[PDB]
Amino acid sequence: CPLMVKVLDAVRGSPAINVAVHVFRKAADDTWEPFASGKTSESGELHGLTTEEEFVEGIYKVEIDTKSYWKALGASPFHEHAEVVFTANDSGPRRYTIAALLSPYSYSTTAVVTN
Amino acid sequence: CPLMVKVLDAVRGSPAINVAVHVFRKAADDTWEPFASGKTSESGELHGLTTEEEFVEGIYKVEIDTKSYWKALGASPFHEHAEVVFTANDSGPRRYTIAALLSPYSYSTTAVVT
Amino acid sequence: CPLMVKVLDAVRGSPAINVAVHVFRKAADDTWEPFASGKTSESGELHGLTTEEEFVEGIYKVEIDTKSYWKALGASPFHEHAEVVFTANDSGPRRYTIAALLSPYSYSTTAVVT
Amino acid sequence: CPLMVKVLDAVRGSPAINVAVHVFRKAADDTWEPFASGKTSESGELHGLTTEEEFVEGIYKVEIDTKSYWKALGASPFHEHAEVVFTANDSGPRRYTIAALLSPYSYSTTAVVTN
Repeated sequence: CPLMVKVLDAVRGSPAINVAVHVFRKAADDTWEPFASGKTSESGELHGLTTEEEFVEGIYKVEIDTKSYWKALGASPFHEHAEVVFTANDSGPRRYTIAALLSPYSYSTTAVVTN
Repeated sequence: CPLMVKVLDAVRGSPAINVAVHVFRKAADDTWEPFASGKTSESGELHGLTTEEEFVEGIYKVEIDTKSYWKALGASPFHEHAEVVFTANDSGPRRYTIAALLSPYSYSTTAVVT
Repeated sequence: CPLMVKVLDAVRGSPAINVAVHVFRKAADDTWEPFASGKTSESGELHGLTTEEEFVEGIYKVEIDTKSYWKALGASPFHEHAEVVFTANDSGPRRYTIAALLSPYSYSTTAVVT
Repeated sequence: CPLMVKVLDAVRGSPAINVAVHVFRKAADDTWEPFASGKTSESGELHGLTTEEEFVEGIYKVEIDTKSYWKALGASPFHEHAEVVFTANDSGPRRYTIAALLSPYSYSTTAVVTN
């Protein structure tokens, strides 16, 4: 599994469950084409998004929408979207893990490249 | 000033100077229309992007070009930019300050409204 | 002002007002000696904690009392405070700005030196 | 395993390996007594810190020192220490996971309480 995504909720302190996450790859003319997508499991992770064969170097974007989310402590009209754009490079390690921590008016994201 | 941006560098514990920032607004046909852009000052701040009249209601995307910043420092960054999409002025005018904290493999963005 | 503090509330997208902050300095016998304290303003800033002469070289601990802040808003916080320990003025005087971003179950702290 | 600790490196984008992490519990007179400690594994995690029987409600502190760390991209005289103080409550979920993301002049931490 070359690309994994982990989503956490910063106000409830739990995994972000049943959250839709989309992954796009940049096209030649600079369009974003759909690459892979799914919904986070009960541990806030999303596995089997792609395979080693399909995941080649290029520019990818991981998008997470927090609109539906939060009827928890803080709802807001902000409608924040996490947008993580990065370049997959065959030079560094093989496996990537993208983590996103969500709040109503903020979000942080990190990348852990192992193996 | 209704829309300000502030960038901090968590590697050298200083403001992020000369960073390029682009702001887009979502068009009726789902495309992203250029709205405003500029670069941060020596204090890491970017003011005067737009005015009260130009900043209408809508879905905006703020892109901070972190890759160029880290490479010009010798670092090997993971991300192309630090981005965040949000809805603004949905209930009349408000003042926004988007603040970003940067590291080679991580970043966060926060909004302070009015 | 050589030591400033700035706190932001990521839940309501505003500065964190009236937040208590304590600063300690590590004593020769490893105990933590009270150094300065105060509360953030309506802008979420705390200035005038100390002066250039009082702020000597040493290991300081800045504690932001987040629990009291979240409970007074009705939230159920995880942490007692947001804390961070660091070494200061080890190479002559410098100006520090510690900025903190708060959420009920998470927080970050960043330092901007001179 | 009631209390787990995960440490990540924000400049190298990898798990923080062989990092010493200490856990203290607050004593009656407000002293901090040693509770548990160890060194992060090759995946940046630390397991088997304590047991359900030993981990009762109270105020705990998880400390991580970044002094030795970083002969990686950015070394600094800052000598930052992550200090995560929290109260364990038997009301919320049973398992706690404390995550810490380190940088030379900054750090963020989150808590994920499950089950």
